[PDB]
Amino acid sequence: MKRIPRKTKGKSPATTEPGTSNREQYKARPGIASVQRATESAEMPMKNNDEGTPDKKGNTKGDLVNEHSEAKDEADEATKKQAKDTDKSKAQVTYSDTGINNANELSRSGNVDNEGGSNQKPMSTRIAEATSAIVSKHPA
Amino acid sequence: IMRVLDSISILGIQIMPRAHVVDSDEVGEQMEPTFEQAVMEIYKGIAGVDSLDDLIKWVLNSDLIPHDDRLGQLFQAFLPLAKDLLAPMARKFYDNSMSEGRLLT
Repeated sequence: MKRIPRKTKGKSPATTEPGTSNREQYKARPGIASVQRATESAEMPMKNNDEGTPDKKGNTKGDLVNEHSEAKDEADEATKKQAKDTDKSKAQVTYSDTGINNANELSRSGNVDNEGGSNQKPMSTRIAEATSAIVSKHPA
Repeated sequence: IMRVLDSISILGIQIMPRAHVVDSDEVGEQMEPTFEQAVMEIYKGIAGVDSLDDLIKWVLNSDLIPHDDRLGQLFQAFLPLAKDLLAPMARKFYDNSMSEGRLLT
């Protein structure tokens, strides 16, 4: 009974029949090694976009950035990454500064909560203050 | 080639003694950190690469051919060291060699 370790943490007679020799020498085109390297990058899974979702205690994850400006910053990262992948100063393919007018675009951020309010104060902090307003103490 | 040339003597002249020629590596060897192990730290300068081995794997293709873009970056890193360290030592070496005698370099 062989245990499998977990990925993550949770709670707590003659022989040599004829024709078996190796004398064929074939050079594949395209080469095997070239193809495998390309297909390794393709089979990569997609990135986790968990920004704007709650956490273990209920506080929204992510930074406090405006909804509109968050999308524009993410566009600049893609172009910068795209240029690096092609090993160029800039990339021919750009996700930012296109001719299109995407002024109304929105992207997820940690500025807003699930109820639709602002996260100027953490959700956990808001609960503690509200419940403390009703506390009573022992008489003298 | 050096051995074959040194093994020649016609009229008791012994053309091209080994002592009258200098290789291309003495200048590098004179430096206390010699040029080869000096250039083996370009992986420190380059971003995203943590060793000489994976630097080589990154720069070279599966067919042992250098990607032009990667090579150019490596050349960008290499040019300063070849320009500001090797040049003065080479100047000194060629100067005192010329003062000492006529040699093949």
